[PDB]
Amino acid sequence: SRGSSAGFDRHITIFSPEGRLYQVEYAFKAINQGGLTSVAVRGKDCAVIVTQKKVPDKLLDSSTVTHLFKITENIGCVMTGMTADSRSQVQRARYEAANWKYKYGYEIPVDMLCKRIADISQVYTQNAEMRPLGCCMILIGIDEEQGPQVYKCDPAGYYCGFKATAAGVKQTESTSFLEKKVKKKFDWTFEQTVETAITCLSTVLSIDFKPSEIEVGVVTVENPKFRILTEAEIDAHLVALAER
Amino acid sequence: NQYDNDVTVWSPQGRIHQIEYAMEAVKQGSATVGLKSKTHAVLVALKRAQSELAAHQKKILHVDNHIGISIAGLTADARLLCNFMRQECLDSRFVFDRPLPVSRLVSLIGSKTQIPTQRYGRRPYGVGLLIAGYDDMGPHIFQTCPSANYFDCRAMSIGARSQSARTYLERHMSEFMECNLNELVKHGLRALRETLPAEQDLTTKNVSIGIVGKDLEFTIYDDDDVSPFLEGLE
Amino acid sequence: SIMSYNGGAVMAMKGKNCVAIAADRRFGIQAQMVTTDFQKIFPMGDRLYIGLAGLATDVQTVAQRLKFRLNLYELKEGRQIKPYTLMSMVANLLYEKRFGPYYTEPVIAGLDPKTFKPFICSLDLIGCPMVTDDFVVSGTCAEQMYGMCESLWEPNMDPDHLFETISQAMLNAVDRDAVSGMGVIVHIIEKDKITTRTLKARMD
Amino acid sequence: DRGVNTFSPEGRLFQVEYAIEAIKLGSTAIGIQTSEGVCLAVEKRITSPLMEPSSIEKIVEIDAHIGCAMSGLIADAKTLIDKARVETQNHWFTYNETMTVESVTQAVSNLALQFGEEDADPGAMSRPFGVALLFGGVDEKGPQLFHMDPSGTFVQCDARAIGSASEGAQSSLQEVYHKSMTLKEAIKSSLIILKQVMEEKLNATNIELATVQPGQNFHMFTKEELEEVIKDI
Amino acid sequence: SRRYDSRTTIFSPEGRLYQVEYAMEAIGHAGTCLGILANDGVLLAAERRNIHKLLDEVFFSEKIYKLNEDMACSVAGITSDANVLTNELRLIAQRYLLQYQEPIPCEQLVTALCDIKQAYTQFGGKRPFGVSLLYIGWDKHYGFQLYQSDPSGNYGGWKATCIGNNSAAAVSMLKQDYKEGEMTLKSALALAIKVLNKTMDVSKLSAEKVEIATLTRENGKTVIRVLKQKEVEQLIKKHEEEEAKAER
Amino acid sequence: SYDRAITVFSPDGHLFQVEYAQEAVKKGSTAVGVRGRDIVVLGVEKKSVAKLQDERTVRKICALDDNVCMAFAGLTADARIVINRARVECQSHRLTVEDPVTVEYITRYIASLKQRYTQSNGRRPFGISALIVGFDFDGTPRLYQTDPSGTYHAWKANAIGRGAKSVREFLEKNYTDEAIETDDLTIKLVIKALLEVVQSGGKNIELAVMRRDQSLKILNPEEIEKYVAEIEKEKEE
Amino acid sequence: GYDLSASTFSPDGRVFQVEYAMKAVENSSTAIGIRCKDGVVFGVEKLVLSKLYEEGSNKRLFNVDRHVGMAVAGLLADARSLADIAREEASNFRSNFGYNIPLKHLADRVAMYVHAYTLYSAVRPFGCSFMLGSYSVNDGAQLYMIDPSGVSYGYWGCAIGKARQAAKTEIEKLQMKEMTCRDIVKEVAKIIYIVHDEVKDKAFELELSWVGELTNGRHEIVPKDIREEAEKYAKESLK
Amino acid sequence: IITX
Amino acid sequence: RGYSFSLTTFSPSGKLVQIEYALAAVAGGAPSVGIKAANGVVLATEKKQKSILYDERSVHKVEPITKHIGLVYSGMGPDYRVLVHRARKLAQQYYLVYQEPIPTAQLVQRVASVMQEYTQSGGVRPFGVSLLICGWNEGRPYLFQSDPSGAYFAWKATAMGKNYVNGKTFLEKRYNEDLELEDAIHTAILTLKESFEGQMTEDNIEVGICNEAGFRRLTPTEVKDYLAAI
Ligand SMILES: [Cl-]
Ligand SMILES: [Cl-]
Ligand SMILES: [Cl-]
Ligand SMILES: [Cl-]
Ligand SMILES: [Cl-]
Ligand SMILES: [Cl-]
Ligand SMILES: [Cl-]
Ligand SMILES: [Cl-]
Ligand SMILES: [Cl-]
Ligand SMILES: [Cl-]
Ligand SMILES: [Cl-]
Ligand SMILES: [Cl-]
Ligand SMILES: [Cl-]
Ligand SMILES: [Cl-]
Ligand SMILES: [Cl-]
Ligand SMILES: [Cl-]
Ligand SMILES: [Cl-]
Ligand SMILES: [K+]
Ligand SMILES: [Mg+2]
Ligand SMILES: [Mg+2]
Repeated sequence: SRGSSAGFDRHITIFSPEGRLYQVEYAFKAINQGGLTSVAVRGKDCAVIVTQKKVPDKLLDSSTVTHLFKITENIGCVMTGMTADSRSQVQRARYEAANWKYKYGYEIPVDMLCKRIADISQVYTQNAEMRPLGCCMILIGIDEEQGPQVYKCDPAGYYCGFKATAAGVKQTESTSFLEKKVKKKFDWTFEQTVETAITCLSTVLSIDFKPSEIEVGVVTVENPKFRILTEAEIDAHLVALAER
Repeated sequence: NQYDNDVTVWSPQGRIHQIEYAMEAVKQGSATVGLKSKTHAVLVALKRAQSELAAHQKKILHVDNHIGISIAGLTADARLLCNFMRQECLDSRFVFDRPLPVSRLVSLIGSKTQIPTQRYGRRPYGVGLLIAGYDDMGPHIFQTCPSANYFDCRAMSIGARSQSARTYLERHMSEFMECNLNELVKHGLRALRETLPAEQDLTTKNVSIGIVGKDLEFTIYDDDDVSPFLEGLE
Repeated sequence: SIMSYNGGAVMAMKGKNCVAIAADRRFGIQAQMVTTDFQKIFPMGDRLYIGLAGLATDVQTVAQRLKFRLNLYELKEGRQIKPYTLMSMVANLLYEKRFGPYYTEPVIAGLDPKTFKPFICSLDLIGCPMVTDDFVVSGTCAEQMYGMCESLWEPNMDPDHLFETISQAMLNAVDRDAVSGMGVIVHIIEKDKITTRTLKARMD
Repeated sequence: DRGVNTFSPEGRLFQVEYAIEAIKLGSTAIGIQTSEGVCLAVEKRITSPLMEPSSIEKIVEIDAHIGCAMSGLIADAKTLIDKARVETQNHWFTYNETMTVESVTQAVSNLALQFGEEDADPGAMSRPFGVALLFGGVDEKGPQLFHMDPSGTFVQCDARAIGSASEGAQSSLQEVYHKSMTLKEAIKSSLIILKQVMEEKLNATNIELATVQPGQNFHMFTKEELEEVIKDI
Repeated sequence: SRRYDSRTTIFSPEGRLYQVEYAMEAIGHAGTCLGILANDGVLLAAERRNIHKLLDEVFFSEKIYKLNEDMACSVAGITSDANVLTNELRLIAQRYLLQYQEPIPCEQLVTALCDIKQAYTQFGGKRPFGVSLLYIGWDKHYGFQLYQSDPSGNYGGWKATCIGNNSAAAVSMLKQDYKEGEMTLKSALALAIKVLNKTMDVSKLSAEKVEIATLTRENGKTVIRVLKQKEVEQLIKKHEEEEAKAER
Repeated sequence: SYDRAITVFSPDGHLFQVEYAQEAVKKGSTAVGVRGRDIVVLGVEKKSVAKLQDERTVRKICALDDNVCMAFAGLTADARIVINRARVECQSHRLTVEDPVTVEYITRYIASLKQRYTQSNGRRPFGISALIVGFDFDGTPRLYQTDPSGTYHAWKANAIGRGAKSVREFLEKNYTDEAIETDDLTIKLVIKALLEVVQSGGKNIELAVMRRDQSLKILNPEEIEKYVAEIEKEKEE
Repeated sequence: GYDLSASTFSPDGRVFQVEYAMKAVENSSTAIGIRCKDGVVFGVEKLVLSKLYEEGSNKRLFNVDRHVGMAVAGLLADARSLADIAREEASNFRSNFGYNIPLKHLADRVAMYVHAYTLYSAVRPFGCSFMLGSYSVNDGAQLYMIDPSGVSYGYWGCAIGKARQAAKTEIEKLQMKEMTCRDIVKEVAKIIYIVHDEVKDKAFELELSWVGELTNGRHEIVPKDIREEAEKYAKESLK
Repeated sequence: IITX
Repeated sequence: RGYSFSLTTFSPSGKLVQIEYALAAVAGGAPSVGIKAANGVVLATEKKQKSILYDERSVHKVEPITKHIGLVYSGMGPDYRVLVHRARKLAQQYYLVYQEPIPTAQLVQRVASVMQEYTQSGGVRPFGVSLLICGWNEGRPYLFQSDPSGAYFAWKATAMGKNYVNGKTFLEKRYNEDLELEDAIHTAILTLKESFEGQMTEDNIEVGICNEAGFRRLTPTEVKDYLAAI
């Protein structure tokens, strides 16, 4: 024990002597290969997802570079990690949600969609023939009774709901920032939700953004349809934050 | 080493050793030449005899009236592929009442032969073909490989010491398009003859010839039927 | 009609702390009697019996396949099956054959193996269960049997009065049906014992 | 450890090359084709006097006009022989004619590389056949002898040896054979050669001989008919 | 994938089946389990491993299983594997009963299961079951019977046998004390306790530590009973009273 | 379903899984067969003795049909499977041909079953050889032997299992017209053949006979020690 | 050994089998795609490995629908198989939904097919990268590129193969948003000639295709006379 | 078959 | 296709090490407790809930299977979700046939059987969870544990996960047979406090109870009340 190994416990998803699954652990390392960080936060009125937008090439059509995706009209997600893996996981989520609506006659709740994707990911941790997906999915939506919701699932098949959360390179630092900020707040709840998300991201990276270097998606109690902010709309928030 | 037993294992230089090894099967087969003119596609093949008393391995196969093939590599894989080609040709005549175009047949070979190069526990086809055909676009010589790639050729040679035959064919290819049939076979035979050890000569026991063209269904000449083509290599 | 091919009749009847189940003994093929001691009532436990009227082949197959399922259940669980639970088991077995059913309509009679409470029910041939507090009937002379039971049955009968009532309902019912009879058998199920009788009965 | 369909760097399937090495562990068999018929001779290789010699069968009838001599792992040969038999009978059923020697050999040879461990049925062939075969017979092309090995390659041969002593025997065959040779001469020749190469003293119990002729059906030689031929040898 | 296949169903170079052998090591470490044939019945006596103080006691036994009306078994090895096998034993017994309308003869039930176990050693690329079984029963062909099967798919009939921890020692004790054709259920019970008292040498023998089941015939019907702790304590008492006699 | 190729060729043409199955046969108890004039006899070693064993339940001589039986050496679990497959097949032949199987037919069937398990995915070979004996419709006595590779031959007499090398050597010197002129001498030849290699003679030699038409008779230990003493008191002379 | 199966992550979280497939693409000769005002143009540096091959053999430009072109680099048999997948996806799309597949959707679909071969010991990743180009009046010009991992993005300009970076820095000098297809062909031809290593590998054929207003939304080979003018312009530009 |  | 060979096999010494290693995953998991009172059962578990950012009510470790049966676990959570789903599915299959809620012991047997499958079936690893299963039927409480091998045990009281061995001896010196449920809940929470580290709120432990009325999670405000003494 303490980093011990027998047989193929580093190549396939069998247990190591400590009862670890090295291949699952390695799938988490694969999330950071993309070099990107994403942040999500919820308040009483809305839920927000913000991620980095790196366009290192002049020759990319930057409109096609996104990590924000519509799952249903009312569920948005930000993906973090390997891109093709992420896209596959988005297609699956869309299928699961559409199929739910057909069978049951109402929209999939965000927690159930996250749970279903997590449950699918779990199969890749127990069956030897495929690898986990090297990506992390954060979902936002409004629930009729519980309010705005942020959920995350990972390559281990863990999932959880959050007041705020993060993914990718500066996930730990984002978690630290968000923790320190919620304690200050009464009823441990965020209130200026878009500004918290961008400020967190800007702090942990030390970048101080332009409007074309981040992407923002929202859902609100009044406007539950998932909405991607334009460059101008993002600039309004950046300029409002710059002036105090 | 750890990268050379499975066709599904890319090497760290971006190669697949199992494919390359399959290609050696064709390099060690006996030589065959394919060439064409405006009007005809010819195949010419050296038949390897195991003993003095053995007949000599068949190297040329009828596919359809308008298509025949020359083989180099594993015989059993040659037959499996030849049978595949025969079937695609019959299907096309059954459905459309007209010959399968040669480029289309060749595409089907490519598609078919690629499949096992990507699936675990499968293997490449260990055979390369020269394909002679005639259709609406005239005469054709194609070449197919274990890698599933294929080539549309003015002329070609494959098998052992075929580099010599390739060099002869390059030397004289500008003459080919305007050749009558006899000249064109003469050229094919001369190219094949370059592959031989200096002792040895082309004989009626070791040469096989295949011819298709505008006025002529794919036909195979063996043994005493090649004598006319060998006489007057003068 | 498929159900009239072999004929036959069963009923069950509830009493105070006891139940009764009864059956004719004829095995016939249309008009022809083959045999006069054919089993239609089968033990499913010390105080729990199933009676099956209908096509004789399926009377036997259902009894046998139910036994298969019952024995496995009891070995696997801790215990003797309850009457209600046997009904659900039979129901499930017959409904599996919804689109090509067994041609039998069982009746169940027993006491609960812990409480000793009386239970009776019947099921149609695709497994619709039907529990009652008085009596159930099944077979080619069901209307005859209904006539006798609706006129004779009373609540809270003791073993001797329950025996007379079920016997009189059977004998007189089957005496108006050409293809049922050639004898009647009656089981009285009590907490402490099983009494089994064959009746003096018309043999035409 | 590697899969059964792995190519070597030289472009050969390891399993096929190894199967060809198993042929060298079998008894010697000889086939000679003359204008008057083909003969098949095979060393039985008796391992004990308690073994019944007639219960060794290394020449078999395919159809009335076709015999087959085998060498290698004999148990592997059974499904190949049965396939040849079934094929000739199917051909007869469908076309009301005898199947050619070449065509039978071809049919059998198409089984050759049909092994592997993830394309096919729940348990199909796991490995090639460790067997070489001489098909000898007569059809409208005249008397005919074909050789087939585990690669699936098959070829007509005027004379051919297979098994442990086949280099050796093949050398002697190039010496004695000519195109205008008679059948009775080819019979004598193949026993002469078997006598040389066998570990044991040749006799009428520890070999088999069979012929097929234009006139006459497949014919296994009797003890008495073998003794007659052995006298000169 | 060939790299990851441990190849559980192939011969070693000496003609051995290592997974079978390795399974038999598992069984050797499991709770001791003995079976004894008598003129008027058959018994199973087994060591309990479920002995922790806080366990609840919910089933009528730990390692004794009823298979059908006329048969029971006990097990030694992987418990979960034993549950799969005993559930299959019940199924086989009912399939036979459905078909013939008579109980499966004891040896036919054992053979049927042993063919499943054998298959796991010959094809399928799976680990075998890590279980040995002792089967007791009655049938109209051979009467009272005791069988033993193990992971190789092998079985045998025995008058007395033992599997699990200290088997060799147990079978030696039975070899000397067992009277062929002269045993009763009462003397076989005494011998069972004598054997378990020696072979549980870690440490002092208790009622909470063993399970005894008897199989007898009463009025043309087979009775299968798990002895209650009151009975087991009284049998241990009698064995300890008997070792007081053993010098004078 | 598991499709691994288990039996594959090794360099120089060996099939290692078959060879290793053959090694399992050689560790099995010795079995011997002799084909008499109008009788066939099978004898087999121990295997373990043991007073607490039920003799009946572990026999290694087994009826396939009324006119055919077999002994084996090797993995007993594997043998049971082969035996039941042959038993089924004997009944299919009777169904489609309305004759009993010839001994060769059922040998040929067992042999091809074994051969199949050396060339099929997901399976190891059977670790047994079999001595198969019986009579044909025309009265001819027959002894055949199969081994794990699927090879089969007829024998006048043979042995398989541990010490088959020495026992076959004894049979070569001792199997003569005079040693099988009568039934008691044919039975005695099998016992003498075993009594060479059998640890504590004997005791642990199970034996059985098949006569023309009369079906399988096993000998009980009372009937065996008759023959044991009758040959032991003949070897003092 | 952490690099033998696409179902195995390395301890740093990489999938080396996919990385090795990408190396096959980067060994290949260069293909480029340029989106412009009124369409998309493709060019391929097509190395000629024998003079015995016919002019046009081993095409690396394919029609995958009447409105969509495909430009490949890498292992050619893998690429052709991917062209078939693309063709079938477009065909099925039209049969189900009754109109021409939108490029982005076709790109995303084929990309998920590519992605599926990056997860399993049972299969290997494709050893090819490809560009997909189209034009229509409603959707404009579009150019996408897919790699062996299955990632798909849209581009104004793109290059794949061994001179990828050299090609990109020449493409970056063009103001392609304001240029027509008739102009861009000459600039594609020019770039191919710049990045061609004429010492290392001798003889090459230039392969050109386009789809734009001028072809009425059909993907077509650039005509012979226009190709030759572009070749000549590129040749004399090199001087 | 019973109905409702 | 999917791998058809077993990934758990026997080692030379007769151990199935993949199951032993699954047990190590369980032993490293967060602590769980089960106590069977005379009139009910309590299941309790620690939440490894770091961050104040977690929505504690968003996923639960104490889950209902039926109206009358409940689950908790120690080990890998995502593995546990698979077994919760199967348990529930198994409970309904039983209900459809028998029209009686599944007895606790029968549910435990069928779940354990699934766990056994994953120690033998092709191309999978065992579950890295142990379950504690509580239920009430035949007018009587039941507490069961099922381990990664598919072995199951009936307990009066037990502990699993980090520091379980001490947990077991804490209960060994603290449970009596005649104990009421409300008392049992108190000692369940004290058992978790032995191996806690962190200071307990109602948001980072989870408690389920099972009695004649059926199985349910305690609500945060109920747990708060029991925690006022502790
Ligand atoms: Cl819908
Ligand atoms: Cl805030
Ligand atoms: Cl060749
Ligand atoms: Cl070859
Ligand atoms: Cl190539
Ligand atoms: Cl070549
Ligand atoms: Cl059923
Ligand atoms: Cl040879
Ligand atoms: Cl039973
Ligand atoms: Cl039974
Ligand atoms: Cl079979
Ligand atoms: Cl042997
Ligand atoms: Cl590239
Ligand atoms: Cl597999
Ligand atoms: Cl669920
Ligand atoms: Cl329920
Ligand atoms: Cl709840
Ligand atoms: K996995
Ligand atoms: Mg009447
Ligand atoms: Mg009448």
